[PDB]
Amino acid sequence: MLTDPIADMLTRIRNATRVYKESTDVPASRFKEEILRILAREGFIKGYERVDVDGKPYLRVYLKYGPRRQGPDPRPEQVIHHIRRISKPGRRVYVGVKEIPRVRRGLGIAILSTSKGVLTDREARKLGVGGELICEVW
Amino acid sequence: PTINQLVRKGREKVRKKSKVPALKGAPFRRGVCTVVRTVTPKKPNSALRKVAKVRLTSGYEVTAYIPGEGHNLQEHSVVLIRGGRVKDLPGVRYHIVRGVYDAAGVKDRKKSRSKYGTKKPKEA
Amino acid sequence: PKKVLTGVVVSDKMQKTVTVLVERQFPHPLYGKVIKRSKKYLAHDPEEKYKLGDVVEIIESRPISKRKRFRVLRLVESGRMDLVEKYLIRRQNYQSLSKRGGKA
Amino acid sequence: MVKIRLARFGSKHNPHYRIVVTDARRKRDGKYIEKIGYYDPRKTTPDWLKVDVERARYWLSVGAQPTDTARRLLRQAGVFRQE
Amino acid sequence: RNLSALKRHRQSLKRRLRNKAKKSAIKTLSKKAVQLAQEGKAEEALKIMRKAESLIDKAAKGSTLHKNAAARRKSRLMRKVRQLLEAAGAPLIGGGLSA
Amino acid sequence: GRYIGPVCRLCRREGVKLYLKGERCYSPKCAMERRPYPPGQHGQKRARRPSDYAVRLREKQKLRRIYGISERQFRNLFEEASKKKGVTGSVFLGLLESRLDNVVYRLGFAVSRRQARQLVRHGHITVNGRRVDLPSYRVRPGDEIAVAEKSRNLELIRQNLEAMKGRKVGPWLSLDVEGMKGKFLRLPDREDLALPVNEQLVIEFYSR
RNA sequence: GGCUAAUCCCCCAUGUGGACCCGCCCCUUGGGGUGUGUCCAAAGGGCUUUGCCCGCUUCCGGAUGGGCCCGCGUCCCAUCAGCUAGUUGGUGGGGUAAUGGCCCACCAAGGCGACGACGGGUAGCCGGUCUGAGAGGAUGGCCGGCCACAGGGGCACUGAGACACGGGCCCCACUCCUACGGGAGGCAGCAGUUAGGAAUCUUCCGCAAUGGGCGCAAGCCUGACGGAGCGACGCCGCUUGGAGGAAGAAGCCCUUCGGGGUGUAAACUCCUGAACCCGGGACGAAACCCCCGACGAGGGGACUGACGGUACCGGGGUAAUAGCGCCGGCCAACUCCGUGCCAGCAGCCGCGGUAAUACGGAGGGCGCGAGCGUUACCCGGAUUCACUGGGCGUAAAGGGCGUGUAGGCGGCCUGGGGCGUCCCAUGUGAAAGACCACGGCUCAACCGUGGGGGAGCGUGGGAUACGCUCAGGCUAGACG
Ligand SMILES: [Zn+2]
Repeated sequence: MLTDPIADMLTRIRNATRVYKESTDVPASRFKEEILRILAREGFIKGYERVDVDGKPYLRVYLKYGPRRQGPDPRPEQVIHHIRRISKPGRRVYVGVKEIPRVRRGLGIAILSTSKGVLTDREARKLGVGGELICEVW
Repeated sequence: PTINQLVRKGREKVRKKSKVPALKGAPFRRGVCTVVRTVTPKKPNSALRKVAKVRLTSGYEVTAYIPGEGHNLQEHSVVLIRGGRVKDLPGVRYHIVRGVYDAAGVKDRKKSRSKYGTKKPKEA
Repeated sequence: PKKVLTGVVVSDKMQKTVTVLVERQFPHPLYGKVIKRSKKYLAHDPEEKYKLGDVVEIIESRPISKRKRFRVLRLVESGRMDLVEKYLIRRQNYQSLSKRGGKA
Repeated sequence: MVKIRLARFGSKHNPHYRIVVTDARRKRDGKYIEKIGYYDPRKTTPDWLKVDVERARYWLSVGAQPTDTARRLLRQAGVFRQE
Repeated sequence: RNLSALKRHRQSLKRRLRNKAKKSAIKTLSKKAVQLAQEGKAEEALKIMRKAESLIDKAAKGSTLHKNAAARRKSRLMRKVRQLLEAAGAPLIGGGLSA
Repeated sequence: GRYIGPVCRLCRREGVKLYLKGERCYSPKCAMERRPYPPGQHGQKRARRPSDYAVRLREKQKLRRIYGISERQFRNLFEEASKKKGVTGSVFLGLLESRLDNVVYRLGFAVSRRQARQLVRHGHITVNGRRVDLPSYRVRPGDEIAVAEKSRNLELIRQNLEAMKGRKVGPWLSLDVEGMKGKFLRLPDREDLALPVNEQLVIEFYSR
């Protein structure tokens, strides 16, 4: 079965970007859409949009890359150099507002899920709350 | 191993094994000489290594190296063992402390005297 | 506060006493995942009220017998052997894994 | 019996007591019930005797029996002056 | 040798004997009474009970029975007695018994 | 006992001038004059590419032999300067320059650091009046470091305080050559010292 | 066997009151009130002696200390898998301050276990300590908290309290006295002896200070304690000198025989002056007590230090201990000579069989310095048990395959609950230690004062994204 929907999505994204896909579909879920909202706002993805594949709901994720490069291998630098799942089924990970990590010395983010909604580490710290540590992106 | 597995069986902590049953895990042990033989080296090395069977107060009967240019150990001489093997002599796990009990220090030792237990020579 | 617990009556085989199986959860001190252990308490049932399958609230009390420091505070939800089953089925595997072996 | 007494806390030749409320039976340097002051025998500093008279009076309020020397220090910080 | 405070042991023995003597009297009377109530004889059952009650409270006077030790004795006594008296009793003297 | 032994030989091993004698270490004889090669039967032979250790080692030995201090005491100062806030490197040097015995030297009372050590030791020194014979004594900002009255007449003290006429003083110090007084204004900063040292490597050496 | 006092023992009374039975009320496990019945008190002593002091009795309350119960946490081995009869529960009862199989009679047939019972081994536990970037690992000595024990085993008495280290009884072992019947002992208190061991101190001073027991007080007792003694055992501080002083003595080492090194080091000159001498000489001590005043508040007054004639102050005053390891690479430090797979070195790799920077000495050098080095052990390096932070085609590592129990894990939408999870407040998280600040001893080590942080758990309030649960729904999984 599909054991971890959230992890499935981060991977679909990690996988598509590595081959430079423009778009990329992932089965829609309220929660997954909540995450994508941050991904866009934090500028990691051009954005995303609801779509119907074979009749079922999906979320097109519009990938973003750096510009073309010089020398051999003109492949663009990724905008999403990283994106790793943390809390996972059978090893849930929650943090207090004092334990919210500082990803990549601030240049990267961390998406938490708080009783105040899905926020980034900075947002969470502001609202002074903690919660399940969904993932880490940079 | 899966996290759930780690939870079930968990990691096993490593157990170091002593290399010197000078028993009592003591720093030194005193014994009595039995045989002041002279073994031969291993693999490449060659020479007449001076050794000594010792009956420890720890109940163990062991073989010990006798460092130094020349010794004075005999059949029933009391000695002190300090632990430390000798790469060439299979079976020798401790050195004999020179300058203690019956083992006299090395004569004419003008350098690393701290070892070879020899007093400070009075410069004429 | 006299400690209050909730569990299931997995045994009604004694007089004025019942065996409540209180479940518990928590994060493993080193590997963090939420593990789930469980313990059986012998609770005092004077009226012989509570029956096998009942979910009850246990309350810290004054000793009643040796190995018995809890009284059935109240009933939370009646009948539901789906739980007693787990407990019994687990006791059943014990009926082996020794010199023979537990079914399946 | 609960007392108000001194507790050696200095060091060799550098004694420093702690006016304390403990049970008569403890080590003199054992676990007290509450600290309520301190005393520097040698007045090595301008501040060689604090007493928090508020609390003392409370303890005396209920059986605290001061060592003689403890009382003499408590008096100094006017724990008894009833003007 | 000689820690003159042997005196303590010396006295322990006396006290031991003094106590031991109070209690045996107590027990004797207690049964004595319980057994009278037992047989249904109202009057003398209570009459004796009152003595028992007395000796007990006095035992608790000094450090023999002392404490609730006395209380336990009395209750277990007045109880046993009034109940056994349920055999057509009717507490006459109603001594140690609030009718 | 802090070293005590041929000293212009350290000057040589560090291949750099060390003022472990105040005077003379000027008069064409600090030995670093026409003989800046290390002491011993091998001094003149070619030197090999030092190991990272060798370099860090030599750097610390320098910074340290400059204040004629024992590794033991030196190390503790460092571990102290490591805990306290602020660039360990300089903070460390600050503490080294706050040694009463150093200050005395810094204020011209003594010609060398050794000499100053003795003046402090033999009681010839003061700190806010009360005399202090502890070379490791840490001078704070706002302390007068005067010469002992009884010693103000000492031949030695009169010469040095004399030649001290005109001679300027560190910007973190100041002295009244009259009553032979002086004040520790503030903790010197890395810039204030023209030390042929690179604490960078000293910190790194205690990192190993 | 006889005499005798008391704050020793007893009886009667008074009953503020309290205890017990029964009834009732409020409370809610045995909490508080109330009515009848019953039951239960006491000791005196001292004076500045008609008053004050010390003390006695009953009850209620505080304070302190403690017993008992419960949640959670607390090593290794599964080559220990089944354990259990007072065993699990019940009813009546004993015993206790009190709950309870704690103990007993009777009844029932239970209780525990792979979420590791039972058994074997190891171990007092904690605050803390060592290490570590941390997580973690190791540890629990000194100091403080708790527990346990007092030659081994069992037992109770007396008491508020003990099953009672310097109290009692019995059995056992051992030691000593014995007129051989029978007795007396227990340093795991201070010091000390002996044995064992690589190894661990003075049969010291004092009751002055803090604390403790009795006493109205004076005061007595205190190997608790405050001190001194020994031991570089550790930490911190300090000395063995400072300045000048040759293109550079002699000796010793090396050399291309020109010279290079030891080296401003020495010699010598001048300066200061640890030790040591002389004089002064301490804090720690102010109470208790006396006097006035009400034995109060308050005021005044007197006595008292082991350390110790020590710290410290002043004067005088001598240049006055240096050692230990290392120099092949790791690793900072190189030459000659001797030796010849020898004698030896060695942590690893290795070195020595006629040129050895690796053996021994010497010269020179590097490190550290009243220390230096070795041995042992713990943490590190070791992400080499990997949670942080590893792996399994061929390096060690996929189970011979399946079926399936327990267990771990779980698609999309909505609603309830708020168990996990997050937040706030509050309580706790002792003192010591750790951290920061300021302060005391000439510094520091050490010590004092103050402040801050603190996982975890209790309590109240709140959030609801995720995980859980409950209810409902859906077809993208699965099945038909
Ligand atoms: Zn020079």
